[PDB]
Amino acid sequence: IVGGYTCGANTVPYQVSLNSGYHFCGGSLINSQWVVSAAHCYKSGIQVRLGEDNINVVEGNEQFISASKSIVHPSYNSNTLNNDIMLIKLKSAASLNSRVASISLPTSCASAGTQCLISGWGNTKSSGTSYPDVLKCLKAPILSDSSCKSAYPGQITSNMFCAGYLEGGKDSCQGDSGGPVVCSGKLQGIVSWGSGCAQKNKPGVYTKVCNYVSWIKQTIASN
Amino acid sequence: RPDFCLEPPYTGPCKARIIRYFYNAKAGLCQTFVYGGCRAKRNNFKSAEDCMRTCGGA
Ligand SMILES: [Ca+2]
Repeated sequence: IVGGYTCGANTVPYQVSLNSGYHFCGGSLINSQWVVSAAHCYKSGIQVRLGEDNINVVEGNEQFISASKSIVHPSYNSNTLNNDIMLIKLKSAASLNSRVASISLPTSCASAGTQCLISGWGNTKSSGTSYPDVLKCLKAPILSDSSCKSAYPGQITSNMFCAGYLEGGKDSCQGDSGGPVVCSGKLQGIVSWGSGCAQKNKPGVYTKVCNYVSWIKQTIASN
Repeated sequence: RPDFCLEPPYTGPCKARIIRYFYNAKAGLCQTFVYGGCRAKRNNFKSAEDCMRTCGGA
């Protein structure tokens, strides 16, 4: 997250870290045994880390649980990035408390202008490299489909949305993929891609979760 | 020895932080870099051994 602020310990209880010997992607807890992330975060040997704040130091509220299944959307296209969503089943159910909780799926899509909260342990610099120890947060608005398409001609599908600021300086970045975009207490997006990070006229692109609600519910129930 | 072994590492537009290897012709060895998770170019390997086997000596 570039241009954000320190969230505060366990203030985003649905945020998880996907670890393969190091943090490589984020995710969101949707129930005691399931996490939603980006399809491009698929890797073998994933360990899901819940209740994290400082990802480099054991603080006492963590739960480390291995993934038992990773289900990538059957229509994920690795070239166009369309349908960039994946579901991860935990080998054992997590213990839900105040520091570890699920986030609700949306009942309807969010419109341009809605303010959302984006979080992650990704790079905090637009030029250069600086990975934080603690979770970073950013408040950013959802942008109109028109503006999103003008920023990325011929690359935006109906399953994506842009969020951020056209002046740049505030955005999600490498290490934030798979993480949540929460608006009015509902999970509306997943950190996906963009042209660099925090660049002028190039806001971040996110997977539009509202289009996958039925798929998510049925898939979780049949696995 | 291939030409792709001489190309600079490509992170790509996706926002993961996946550690991969690339052949660095200037230093004559395989080095690590951050890959974003999509649209990989060919000078991108999952291990130093794969990188050295494919690009070693370029
Ligand atoms: Ca920790």
